Amino acid sequence: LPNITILATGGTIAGVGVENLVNAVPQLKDIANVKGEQVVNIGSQDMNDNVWLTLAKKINTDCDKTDGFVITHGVDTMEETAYFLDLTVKCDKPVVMVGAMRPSTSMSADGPFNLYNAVVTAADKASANRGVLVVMNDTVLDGRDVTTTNTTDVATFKSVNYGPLGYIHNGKIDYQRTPARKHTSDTPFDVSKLNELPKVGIVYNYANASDLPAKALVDAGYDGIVSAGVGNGNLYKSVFDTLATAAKTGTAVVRSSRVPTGATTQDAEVDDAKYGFVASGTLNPQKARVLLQLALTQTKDPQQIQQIFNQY
Amino acid sequence: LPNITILATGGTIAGGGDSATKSNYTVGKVGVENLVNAVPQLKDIANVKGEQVVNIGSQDMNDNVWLTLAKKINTDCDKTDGFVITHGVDTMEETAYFLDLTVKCDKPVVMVGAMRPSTSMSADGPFNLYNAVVTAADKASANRGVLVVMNDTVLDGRDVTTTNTTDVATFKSVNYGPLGYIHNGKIDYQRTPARKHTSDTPFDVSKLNELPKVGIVYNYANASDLPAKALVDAGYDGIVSAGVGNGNLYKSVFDTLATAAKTGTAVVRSSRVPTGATTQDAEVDDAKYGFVASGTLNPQKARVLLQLALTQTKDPQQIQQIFNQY
Amino acid sequence: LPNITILATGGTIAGGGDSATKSNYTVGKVGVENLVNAVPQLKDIANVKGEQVVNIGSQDMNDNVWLTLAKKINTDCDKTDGFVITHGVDTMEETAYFLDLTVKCDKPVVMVGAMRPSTSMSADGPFNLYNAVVTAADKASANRGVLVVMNDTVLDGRDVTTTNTTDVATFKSVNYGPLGYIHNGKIDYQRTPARKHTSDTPFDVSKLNELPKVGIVYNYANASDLPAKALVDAGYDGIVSAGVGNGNLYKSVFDTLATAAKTGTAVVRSSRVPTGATTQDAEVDDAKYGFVASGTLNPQKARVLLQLALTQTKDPQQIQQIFNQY
Amino acid sequence: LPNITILATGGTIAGVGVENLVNAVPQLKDIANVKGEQVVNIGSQDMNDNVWLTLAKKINTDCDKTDGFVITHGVDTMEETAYFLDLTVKCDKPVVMVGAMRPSTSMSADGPFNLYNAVVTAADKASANRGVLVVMNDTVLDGRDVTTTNTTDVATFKSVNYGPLGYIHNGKIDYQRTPARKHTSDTPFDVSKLNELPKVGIVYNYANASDLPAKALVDAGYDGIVSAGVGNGNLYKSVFDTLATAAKTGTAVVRSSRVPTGATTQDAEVDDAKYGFVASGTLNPQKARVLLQLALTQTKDPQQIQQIFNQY
Ligand SMILES: NC(=O)C[C@H](N)C(=O)O
Ligand SMILES: NC(=O)C[C@H](N)C(=O)O
Ligand SMILES: NC(=O)C[C@H](N)C(=O)O
Ligand SMILES: NC(=O)C[C@H](N)C(=O)O
Repeated sequence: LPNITILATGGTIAGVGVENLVNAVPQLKDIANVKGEQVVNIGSQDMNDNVWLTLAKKINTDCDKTDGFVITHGVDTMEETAYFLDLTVKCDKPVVMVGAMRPSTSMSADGPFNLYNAVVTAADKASANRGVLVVMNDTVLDGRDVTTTNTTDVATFKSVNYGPLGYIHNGKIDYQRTPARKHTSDTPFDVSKLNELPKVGIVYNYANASDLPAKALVDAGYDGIVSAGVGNGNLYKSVFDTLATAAKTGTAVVRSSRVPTGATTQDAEVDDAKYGFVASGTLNPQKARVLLQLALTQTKDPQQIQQIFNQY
Repeated sequence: LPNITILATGGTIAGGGDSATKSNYTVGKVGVENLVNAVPQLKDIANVKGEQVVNIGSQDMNDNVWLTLAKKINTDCDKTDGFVITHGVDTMEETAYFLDLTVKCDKPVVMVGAMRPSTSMSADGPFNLYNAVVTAADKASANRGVLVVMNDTVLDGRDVTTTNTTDVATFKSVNYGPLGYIHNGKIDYQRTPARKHTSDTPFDVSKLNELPKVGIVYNYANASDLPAKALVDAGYDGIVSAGVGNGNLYKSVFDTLATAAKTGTAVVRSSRVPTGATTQDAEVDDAKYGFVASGTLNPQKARVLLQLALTQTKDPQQIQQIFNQY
Repeated sequence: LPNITILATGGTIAGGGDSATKSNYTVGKVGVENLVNAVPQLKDIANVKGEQVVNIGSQDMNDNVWLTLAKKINTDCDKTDGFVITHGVDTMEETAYFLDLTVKCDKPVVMVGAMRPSTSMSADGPFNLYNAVVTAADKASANRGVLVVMNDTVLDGRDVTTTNTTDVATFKSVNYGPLGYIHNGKIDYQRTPARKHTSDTPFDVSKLNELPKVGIVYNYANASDLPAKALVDAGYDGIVSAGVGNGNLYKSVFDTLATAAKTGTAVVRSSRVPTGATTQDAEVDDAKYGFVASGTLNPQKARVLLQLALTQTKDPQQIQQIFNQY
Repeated sequence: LPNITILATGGTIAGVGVENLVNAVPQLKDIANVKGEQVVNIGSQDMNDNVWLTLAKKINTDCDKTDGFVITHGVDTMEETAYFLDLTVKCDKPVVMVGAMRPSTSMSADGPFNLYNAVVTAADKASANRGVLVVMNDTVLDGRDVTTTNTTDVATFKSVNYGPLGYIHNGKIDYQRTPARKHTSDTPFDVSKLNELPKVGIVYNYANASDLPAKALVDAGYDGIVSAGVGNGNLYKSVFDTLATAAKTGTAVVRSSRVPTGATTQDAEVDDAKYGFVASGTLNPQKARVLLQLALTQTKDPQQIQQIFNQY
């Protein structure tokens, strides 16, 4: 039976230490030797760069000691941690993230079977070499495209652009897809010696939007700003003016969208070359922030940033 | 054949590029007359009249165009049988809801856009506008609030949003579904919004020169509190949170918003999550902090309503009650 | 606390397997009392009473269970404040619509199922049933027709269907959306079905011992006409076509159905396509052949209505008019 | 510029010969040398085995004469032809199917740009080795999973289980996925010498369903029957009884579902080994019919049929 390490970070799946959780699902012993370590115990709305860094290091450092990783984490920023670990983890062994929408004590709590199926996925050899995974609602989702789609539904997690990698039925996975975008040990991002990441903020666009949020980030010397644009990554005029000024001033600018699916493209309404802006593609704003932070460890150059956004 | 007024505002529907097959295009360049004349069949369903109100990309929509549209619709109500408003897609969901809460005209107001410019191959704008006219002319379209018609579908202004960056099918009422489907110039209406709209709302914009100041702040891991603070220092009347999950906030964003709320800033919790209500009675004690839960309203839509709530009242429990009725 | 009657019929909600973590299970084995007692919190919201009506997999649902449910609900109307019906998922969409057209009780009838057996880990049945009771007890649930409650969502019997073979989230009203969302035992209703239901329909099953014979035939490339013919030779009163695309038929299926229609068999065009109306005025001249277009009704749902239409009339244009009002 | 062959079969995209169509889109000359041949001119509701066979042969025979194939076809059975060609085509060069929901003369007709983008996809070298494709509404969809989802919407075609392969913007495709299931020249199906296919019918399940359709197919000596089950491929009792009898009597039986997504699984309510039935997986009934017809050219054995359903 495979050796599987659970790294606990909190969330509503624990709404409680790694011990209790493991012990709540005695059927885990049917599929793996499960060992639990507590990294943190927080609601994922308070997820931060330091936790990210703790996790990337710990997985990379403990890779040879285990056959796989499950990370119990909150729902709220799961999609952001999944893609961070997707781009920084060097281990070629499965890393599977899982949470829950209802707590342990609620009617029809989703946590137990979620965990069961996260382990089935971490323990399956066919799960290797597909990047960092999220396993929720009987489904295996790549860490790049996965996002939460509904505020309360157990079925919230979806790969809303390119679809899931496979479905889990009766402790078995039929994989039919793997992400093409370069991930894990095919990426230049090496975070083993870093104690902090470049400062990247997100600003929202909408009608009559103020430029003040964007200005406060420029004023604070932020390394990057991600625009959550309207439509195909468009920007309200005040916001566009402030970011056209930040881009040439040592603040990288990534155009993403608040629209929940589809790529922000080049060649639409925004002359990106002319402003020194980067189009995020299908990366949603919080996702773009992950990749922007990590592109800034390698380079401050807009054109080389765009290339990274085109490859990872 | 009924009398329909097109109030044009721009958008990609009025967009042009130099090639039918390149994606590059510019917005707010083509006038209403060209739109009207690119749909030769409109004569069969209505006596159409265009007026260019502005000509912009909806990325640059703003309170003053809103005030201009509402007062214009309300003033001209008795000169026409219905309105179509051609408009960009990017903030269509915002304008549609603003109008849904402010038009007192009891004739259909139907917005419409296109995802491909008017120059492009298989441009979606021509049949979309045909279909917004059908809808505007249909007696059964009355008393449903303000509408958006795109891709053969009639959608209510409250729930409607854009779901994809390029897809002609982008416009969907993602929580409660469409009102009716359009086929052969006819509509099968199976729904009407329950929430109060139009002449059932207390909001009266007829003498308003401006709208209260409301900003939107985003939540994510390691979120800066600087955007929230910039809005607070500027004396904003309201702030909407685009929370994570069920309307949750990063600690530092939370702290800045709680303080603001004690000084009398209206603070609404919404969500960056694209479907589902930001609910009361979850991880935030709203009554403790003086916050308001947005319900199914996404952040840009909560802003519309919060701005309008702030013209009536500054009391958090009254703003809550408004966000439960409208 | 209101009085709620559970009428149990089986389903996976009443399903059991030998392991919590294997997928193998058997249906119609566990009685209503076990269901009720697996939701210890039901005492807080209603005085629940169970009656086992049958105990089957809904794969084996049939006209006689339909007639039994409708007459039972209609007879007992004044003994209770509402009904929950626990039922399999597989044909829930069919039973729900049959009831939606036949119940004359003006108290909520709410069906409910589960996608995992009651034995399984994180079984969905317990909270689903909790939530069908909330809904059945809610005054605002009245006058909406017959309902299905699953995965925190209240759905109308007409549009509701199962969209995935295993997903707990399978139940969706795919054309017109849900009626309301359930959170913390409360509902925000934003819609009601427009189509006529319950005490507004002419269908009266109270003295009926059986239902007219209606079969469903599938279309695909190279389709055999033998299924259509087997139904015609057996003297079926109606045949529903699960057409390709917008309700289109393979030539040989078409030919068999046209003939049947001239001899007085009712023939309804529906579609195997999972959303969108089978429309009039497309590639089939319905008036020419004496066929009826199903609208948004999928084939199994057109069957429900066709069977009921056939108790009133055999005239194709009257069957059309029924499929446009109900 | 690549050489691209358009094979015309009809449909509403031509609602008209291959000549007119090509000529309707003069911008085709920007991306390819386009040559058109007329195979048939029918509404795809009348698609049949003979057309399928004509197409598989013609593509396989003309492979070395061109750089790619676009097939203009009706919407109604596009998904069935795509998977047939997916499993029989031996050419390693792109085969792209396209149709339209509105005719040439309608407001905002979708045909012209649909065709434009089908050619962009047939002409792109990155499109090779992904199987038979369907390109509709700016999207590239694998032929196995693609299905029509709405009766009238231009956006009807979707890969509703595993998602699309890529999106087309400004004449370029960002591919992020490829089907894992074996296709084209990785399949044993060889149709070069066949003038007919095994007789396979489809029966529908629902409440109070008659066994007569199923019996009429057994009585006619059909090689296979596909059940469009309820839920996870369940069968009404009368239908179950008739098919339990056909399965041991020289009529292969495949359990599929009328439910528009998800796999029909083994290990649920139906003891498949015991009845000699095959679970279709994610193959919907009309799709299962394609694979069932072609599995019957190799074998009549239920257990070896199931294996093929597990691999292609
Ligand atoms: N269900 C959850 O996990 C929500 C919680 N706020 C978290 O993200 O930690
Ligand atoms: N499709 C569109 O109309 C997008 C455009 N930027 C607008 O909103 O004006
Ligand atoms: N999930 C379920 O309930 C499926 C079961 N076969 C039924 O419909 O009874
Ligand atoms: N739009 C279409 O292509 C429908 C037509 N009946 C066909 O499949 O040939």
